[PDB]
Amino acid sequence: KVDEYGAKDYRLQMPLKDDHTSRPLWVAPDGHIFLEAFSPVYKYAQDFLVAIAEPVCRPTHVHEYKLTAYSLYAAVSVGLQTSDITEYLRKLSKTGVPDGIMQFIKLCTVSYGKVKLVLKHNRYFVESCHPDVIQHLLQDPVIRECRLRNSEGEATETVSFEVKQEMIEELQKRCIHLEYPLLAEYDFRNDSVNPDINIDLKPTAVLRPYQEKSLRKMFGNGRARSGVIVLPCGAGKSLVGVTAACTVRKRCLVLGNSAVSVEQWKAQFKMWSTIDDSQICRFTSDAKDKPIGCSVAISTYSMLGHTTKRSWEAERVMEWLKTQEWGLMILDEVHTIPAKMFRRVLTIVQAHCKLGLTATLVREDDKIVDLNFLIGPKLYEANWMELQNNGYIAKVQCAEVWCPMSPEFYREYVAIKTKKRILLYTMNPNKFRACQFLIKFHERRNDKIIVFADNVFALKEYAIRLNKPYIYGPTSQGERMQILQNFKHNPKINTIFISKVGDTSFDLPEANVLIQISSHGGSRRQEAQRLGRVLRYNAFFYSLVSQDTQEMAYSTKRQRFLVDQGYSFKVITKLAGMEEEDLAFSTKEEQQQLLQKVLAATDL
Amino acid sequence: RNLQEFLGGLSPGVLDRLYGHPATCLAVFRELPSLAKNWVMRMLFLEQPLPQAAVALWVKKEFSKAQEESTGLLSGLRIWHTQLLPGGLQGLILNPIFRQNLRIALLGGGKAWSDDTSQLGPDKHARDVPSLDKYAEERWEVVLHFMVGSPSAAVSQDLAQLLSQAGLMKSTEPGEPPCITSAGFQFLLLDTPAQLWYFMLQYLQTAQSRGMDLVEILSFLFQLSFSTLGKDYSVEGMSDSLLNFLQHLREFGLVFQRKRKSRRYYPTRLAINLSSGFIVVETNYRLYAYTESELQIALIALFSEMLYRFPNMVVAQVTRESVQQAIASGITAQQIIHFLRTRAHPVMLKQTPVLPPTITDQIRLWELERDRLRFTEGVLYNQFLSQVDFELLLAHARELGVLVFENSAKRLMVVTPAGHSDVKRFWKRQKHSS
Amino acid sequence: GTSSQAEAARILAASWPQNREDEEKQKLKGGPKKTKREKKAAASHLFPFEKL
Amino acid sequence: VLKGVLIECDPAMKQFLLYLDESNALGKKFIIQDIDDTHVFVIAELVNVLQERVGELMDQNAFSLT
Repeated sequence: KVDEYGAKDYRLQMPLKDDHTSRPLWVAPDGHIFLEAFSPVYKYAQDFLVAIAEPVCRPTHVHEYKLTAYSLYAAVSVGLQTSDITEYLRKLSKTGVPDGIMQFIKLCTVSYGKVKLVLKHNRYFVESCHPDVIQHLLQDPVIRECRLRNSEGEATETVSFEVKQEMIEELQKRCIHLEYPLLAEYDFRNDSVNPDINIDLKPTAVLRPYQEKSLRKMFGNGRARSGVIVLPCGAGKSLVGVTAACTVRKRCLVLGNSAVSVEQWKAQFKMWSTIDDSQICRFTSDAKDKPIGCSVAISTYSMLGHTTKRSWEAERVMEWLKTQEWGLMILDEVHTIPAKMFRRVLTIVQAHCKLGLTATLVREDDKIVDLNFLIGPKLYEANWMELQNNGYIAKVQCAEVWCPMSPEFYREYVAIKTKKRILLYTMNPNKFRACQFLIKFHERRNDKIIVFADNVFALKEYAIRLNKPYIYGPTSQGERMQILQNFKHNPKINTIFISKVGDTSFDLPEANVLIQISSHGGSRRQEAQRLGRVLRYNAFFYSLVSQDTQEMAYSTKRQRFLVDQGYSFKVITKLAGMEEEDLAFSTKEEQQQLLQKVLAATDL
Repeated sequence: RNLQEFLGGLSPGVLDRLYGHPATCLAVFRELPSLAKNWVMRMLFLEQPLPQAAVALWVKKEFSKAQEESTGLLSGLRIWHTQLLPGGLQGLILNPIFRQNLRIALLGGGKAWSDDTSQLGPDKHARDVPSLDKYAEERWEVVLHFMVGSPSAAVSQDLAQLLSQAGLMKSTEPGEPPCITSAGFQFLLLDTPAQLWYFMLQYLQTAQSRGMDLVEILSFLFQLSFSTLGKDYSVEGMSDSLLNFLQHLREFGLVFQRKRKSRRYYPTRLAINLSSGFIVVETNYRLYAYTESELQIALIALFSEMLYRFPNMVVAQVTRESVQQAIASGITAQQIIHFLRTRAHPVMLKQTPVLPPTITDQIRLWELERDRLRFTEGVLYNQFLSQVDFELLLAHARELGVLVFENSAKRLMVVTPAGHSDVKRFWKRQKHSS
Repeated sequence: GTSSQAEAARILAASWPQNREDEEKQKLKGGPKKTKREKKAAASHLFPFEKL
Repeated sequence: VLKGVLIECDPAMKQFLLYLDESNALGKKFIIQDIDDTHVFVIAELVNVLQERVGELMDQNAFSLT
């Protein structure tokens, strides 16, 4: 509150430091939690805080968590009550809980189960234990359009009324503004209306304890609620979805991003669910394996939200699919859910539980907050540091090594400003030499290398120079598949180039070295995904940037997610044995010749 | 500077007189390298000088460099001296006074370093070790606050004069408080034992100004260094000037004494370490300090941005702007790294190294930002008609030692502004002789 | 050209972050290694291509 | 003869100053003589604006976390 040194000081607010340091926790007046990792009670405190708050940074020593309304909603969703959470927060405080946190917690936890949203007979209803809140929200003009025709009082038994199916998003957005959050609880134990299927996972797909925590938190008191589970791509993510689908024991719908992710999900189901191929169907207009009359259906976005004329078979399949309820609608790559057309996909189909899975929840345009009410609260957030400490995730040694700008390029870089400088620092001869040196060094030790590089125009001359396979991206379907298939089981070739194609969840084989050059502007999601393609010092990945250019600021601003995850980027300024062997662009003649071809774009 | 550097610059008589006290001999011995200590111990009971080759054959050929360094250090400290062995050989034997005093300090003999303690009986107003440590910390914090200039610290005028002579603060205008210079900031950033040692060295360099015996002060300081914590000693048996010096120690918190006329004085933990963690650093450029005194808070805020201040905790973030500002204030990155390492929390001591390499490398890179451009005022010469004429003028400039940059390819050279006049006269004189 | 290789190597190898690191190295490394564990820590934090 | 200040830096900053000379970003051609690939000779009466421009270039592509 005081700014003697520019720091928000709350020394007077929380003096309760009786005796003496045994509680490894610190609270903040507005809201924040600081945890000491080097404490004997570290595991218990972590288990308590994860269930009540989401983390904001997890370095090696002092973890920092944040208290939010949705975090408290998730906490009270589990069996934890207000008294228990308050008494345990006061138990481990070492400073005393400020009288600004108790009121906030009380306000958040009081209005949790007052209003519920239920789906029955393809009809959406809002049910309230306390009838007064119905009249309280009745005066809201936006809610009045949901009822049709005006939904007199829907006298049942508990006061409820119907709402418009296509406008469920608007009322969900308004309810949190009215401090009456809605909950999506599906009691799959006793339905007797749904034709529950005979899915049953084989008793040989063992799961790690960290997945056990997420699964247990999903099913707190015998019911499944919508939520988001964040696990690394190298870790077991699809396994959690398969286990959740098996436990729900209802008709499942899986949504992917790419047309190849549906094959990945089908393979996962065939591997860890023991379901016949007749029930499993993929709806992506490629094989048409009779999606009508199916137990589990797997499809992708951009097809359920078509704004144009749809295929006759696809139209009939969509008409069939929009006529029945769904149990545990699974979404993959949930981070890119809040889009113009992807959001309505949630409102275009009817489902009880919406389970979203992702590895990189970070996104620009601050639309992640919308995902809190679009699907649900952030359920589980895996601690990557302790995950790799167990040895089941590769300990990747992150590196941020920059190269100086050659004089033949820096004059043109500072001369041009009309967006034509993107290729200039991308095609830095020094960065080219560094990349070639790294490629040769890691090939000499037989390490699999994946080289990410945006700006496919630069990637052309970057890959043809070394005569190495590259994926332009619109090459074909077969060529990419065979290239990736022979990439892993071939000692002759062990390095490939990717142009923004590997920025999603694919079936790329295990790799130990990743070298990214000229990535997107500030996409923390892209860098996190690329880092996810390596883990599965077992491995290490490098990022090459050009000094005195916008790439420096871009790399600095796009690594703030991984440092919060706990990774540290060592800076490498010198490469050992740079002049030991011969590299490309050794002399100035070809370096200055590169200027003409890099300025030859002239895309005007 | 270390103790050996100061001792080596002293006259042989001063070194000989210093060895007359058993406490001084032990302090000198413990400063020696590991190889030197073995040689001293071996030659402890030798009444005859040894040949230089015989001593040289004890160490292997590969470690001859360390042997030469240790021998040179011993010769500079005058622990031993070369003796003209009969037959043209050179014999090496330790100083008899130093050897005798070291044996007395080790084996025993003579009287005790302190006069006595049981003559006056138990102390009526004795304190405890935590109380002595608290008093020393309070005195040191008061001194450091007076360095800043806050009115909360009031010290003697002689201390201000000593600080002015030390160069930390200068009194440009009489009457007004002195302004702390960049060297003052650098000293403030230094570690507490290092600050004590620097202050003592500055006192000793100016000790002759007050007409005080350097040997007596050094002997008393060394005796205090080996003193047992929590045990008092007799003031009596010392010259008056030393007593005055002791009073200054009472001002500095090294020695506790209830009254000026009291015959007892309690050495503190600071005095013990004069002869020679609470900060957690995270990979995300965050400092978590378990400190409460405003001194540590100010020191951390000098090179970092404060974020939170819990009653027993300080959460700060190390940013590029803060480090750049601290460097512009005159503090180097090496000093910051050493300060962080010294105050490092015991938990971080498990890590090898204690501080993560990324943070130190980032700090060093931020330090290199300031000196990206190098500036050298001078005069440029570009009117050389002949290469031979250019070569002669360049040789003359190099002889004068005023050359800054040379380019023989284009016959271009730069000289310092002071040396421009000499170069101009030389060039004019050569044309006159032509 | 023979001289082109040397000129390019001189320009690239020591352009920004060597003209001050080499000066510090020349003006430093006078005292011996404090402990052998510093070399172990350096080897553990160094990437494999910096060990050869 | 010419009187001024010799500036030594990396070739990148040297060519940045060369570009500033021709772009007239400071108002004149005060970058008079270039002597070496990494050294320049500039008049001393406006070193402050050059320092300000260099600092602006340096912290522009920095993304200070404050």
